[PDB]
Amino acid sequence: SMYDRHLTIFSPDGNLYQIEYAIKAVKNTNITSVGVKGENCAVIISQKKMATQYISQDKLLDYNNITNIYNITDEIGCSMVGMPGDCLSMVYKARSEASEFLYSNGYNVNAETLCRNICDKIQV
Amino acid sequence: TLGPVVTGTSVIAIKYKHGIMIAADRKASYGSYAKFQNVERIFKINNKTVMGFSGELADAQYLHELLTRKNINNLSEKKRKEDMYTPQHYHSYVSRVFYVRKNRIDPLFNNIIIAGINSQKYDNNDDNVLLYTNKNNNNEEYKEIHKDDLYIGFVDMHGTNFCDDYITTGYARYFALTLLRDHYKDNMTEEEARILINECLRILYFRDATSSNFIQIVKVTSKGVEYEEPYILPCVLNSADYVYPSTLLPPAGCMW
Repeated sequence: SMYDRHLTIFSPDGNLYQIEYAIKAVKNTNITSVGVKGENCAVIISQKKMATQYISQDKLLDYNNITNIYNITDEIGCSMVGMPGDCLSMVYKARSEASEFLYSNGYNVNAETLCRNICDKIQV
Repeated sequence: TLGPVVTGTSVIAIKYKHGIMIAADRKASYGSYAKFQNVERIFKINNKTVMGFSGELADAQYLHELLTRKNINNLSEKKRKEDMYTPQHYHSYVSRVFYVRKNRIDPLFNNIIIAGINSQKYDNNDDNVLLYTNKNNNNEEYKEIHKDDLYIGFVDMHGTNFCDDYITTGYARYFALTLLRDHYKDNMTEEEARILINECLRILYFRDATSSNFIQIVKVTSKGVEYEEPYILPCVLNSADYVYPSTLLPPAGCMW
């Protein structure tokens, strides 16, 4: 139909163009994060840069507050790139998922399972 | 009495090669409050008979009075050592008192142990009885007493009564009795009997809230009834897991 690129429904070729446009929206922020694994450690590096959005960067902006790295728990952190409202929302979703896991099971969720549970949320 | 108020916990009595060894901690509790910590709970009836009790202290003192005067009258009529009442006689008397009080719904709130030597052939103590002097406190040796000549009886609130080679009351009926049914044997020496009784009392100290580790041991042998010097039982925990700090365990989950 005329709205196959408006909703999350298949187009004639089988694509869900809304997913592609959300990914492009992530790409439009112009923020770069890099994660690297060691033998006994792991690192994330991101730009302390405001995502390119409607508003611009003022010289009265507190640049120390600008960040894209968050703690999910004491032992799990992340970089969230994309729309800042959505990134904060995903941070809170991940924090609540980790806390629920801990209470239900009596031990901290590891990063893999937290990522998979988040992605199960996104699939909805 | 309508129910227990001040109570002693548990008594253990066993036959060994020289007579009876009976033990009880010297504790009487006011509920969960350990008000009295130096209470005598094993009483001498005569030179061959002792009484131990668990349960209410006032009822136990009443029964002790009854038996004290019964032994006095026994001595008043005695003409020869054979006339003295045996432990079996006192056990029958106590079982009867309890039965009569049950029928009135007026029981003494006690479990009782009556133990002693059921023979007069092993010594001549009852030839000249001293009620108010003790000569054991001379350099003679104990005579081995055949188990059949020893008596350990039990009476509970409903009048249930029986005899055995070892009798327990209170929590000893679970903790001590298990080890006794597994490990007691005939003709034990004083050392082995004491070791077994001490193991039972240690378990009781670790598992019975009303118990203490200040133990009174009493012996009934050819030398008569002897009160040993009360002693503190050394009880150490049997695992380092108990002493491990909680902070060294994982902080998450139900770790306690």
